[PDB]
Amino acid sequence: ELRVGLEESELWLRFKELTNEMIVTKNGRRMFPVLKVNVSGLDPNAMYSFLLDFVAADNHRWKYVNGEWVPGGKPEPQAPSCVYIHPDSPNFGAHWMKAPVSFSKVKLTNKLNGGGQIMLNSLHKYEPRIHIVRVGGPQRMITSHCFPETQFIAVTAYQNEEITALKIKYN
Ligand SMILES: CNC(=O)c1cccc2cc[nH]c12
Repeated sequence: ELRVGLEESELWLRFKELTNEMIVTKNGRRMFPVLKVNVSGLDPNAMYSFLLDFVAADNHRWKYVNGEWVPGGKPEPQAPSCVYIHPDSPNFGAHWMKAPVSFSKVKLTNKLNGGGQIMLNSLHKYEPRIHIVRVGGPQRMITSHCFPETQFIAVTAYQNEEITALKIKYN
């Protein structure tokens, strides 16, 4: 089997416990913490592209009320984010397996934007997800992995100061 783990899941779990928030901006704000993925069971000599995207974990708009997050009362079906291609893509099994795969450069925006940046729906909750796409071979293949530990709400500003505190402590 191809095996796909989360690096620094303990760091991530400290945020999940509080309800994680990622800042989103006109031009795009990078993520903290950064999604880092351990990957074994690739073909060292095969070709893979690493895709990242962001599934609306539910169909609700969220709001900060009496110091806690709660869902609105009007679900819209959510489209998944556009895909961000890891820049080491495409690359050999052995590249992706030799060190953790960092998506340190992904930028999250809330605006109708040019390129690079991934536009998210403000105040919706997102599950990060990666697609390992085997390329070059005669048969294209996809393996997808979601990361519950890395769930967050897209915010223009931090609401829970406890999150802000953690973001500065571990940055
Ligand atoms: C119903 N609308 C949407 O699903 C939507 C809106 C704005 C940004 C994103 C990113 C992914 N989906 C989005």
